Amino acid sequence: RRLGVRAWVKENRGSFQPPVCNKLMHQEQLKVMFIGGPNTRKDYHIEEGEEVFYQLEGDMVLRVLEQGKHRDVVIRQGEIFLLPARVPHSPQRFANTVGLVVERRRLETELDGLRYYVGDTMDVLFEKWFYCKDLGTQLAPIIQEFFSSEQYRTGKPIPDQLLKEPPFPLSTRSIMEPMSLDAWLDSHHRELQAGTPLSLFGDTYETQVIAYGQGSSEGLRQNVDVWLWQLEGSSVVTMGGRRLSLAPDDSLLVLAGTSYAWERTQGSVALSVTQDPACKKPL
Ligand SMILES: [Zn+2]
Repeated sequence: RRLGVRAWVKENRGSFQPPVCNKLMHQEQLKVMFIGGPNTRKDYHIEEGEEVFYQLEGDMVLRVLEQGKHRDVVIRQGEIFLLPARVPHSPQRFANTVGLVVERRRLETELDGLRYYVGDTMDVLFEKWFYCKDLGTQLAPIIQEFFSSEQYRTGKPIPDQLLKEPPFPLSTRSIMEPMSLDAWLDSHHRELQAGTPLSLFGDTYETQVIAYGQGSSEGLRQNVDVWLWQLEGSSVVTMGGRRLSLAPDDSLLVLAGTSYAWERTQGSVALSVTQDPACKKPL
């Protein structure tokens, strides 16, 4: 069950380049995916859940539509960033890079969208909305459809092929600045090692990425998955009658409906990643 993150990336190296630049490490309630390049594109993904971006190897550019403006969000190696719900985003990836993206299984009620815009404007050229189960797989025919369309050929939209309005309001939020994960962890070393687990992004998001130093934790049975990633030092997770030693860079997925006990050593640093749909933000 324990997976060394860079060891898993090495074993699956060939997956992080064209034609399919991604491989899911975990694919149940929590989608833990690793993506490579090159992949330069104009499609904008829209979803009701949030997306955690971390650059393991090399840099990437996340193009976003923020408060009526086009913005390029540069995410450098070692940087972490959280995208809120319903923000249109277009990830740009380069050769020999590896990024981690964390997203969640959609609720039966949630719709995903894919949009292409007219030139550099906010006018929609082409769009398709769908119920997402396996994103990359469902996106491929929509993209092929776009490249075969009158819309792509002419650069002009077909009004009858556009929705009157999106199925939900698009985000009105200001987009955060990506931050160095290591710099953030070192700056909060005193609070972390005093036994205070800390949320990287706070309570205004559904997602909870929490940093832990030395201490004890009890994981209760939840209807959501939890991904643990040991960054520095070691810890021990007691789960399903087994004691699993997490060495530096080891990760463990705690499946929904499983309880655990976590014992972290002095000077150790680890993360937990949770995207509980019950924590979805209103408005
Ligand atoms: Zn996305």
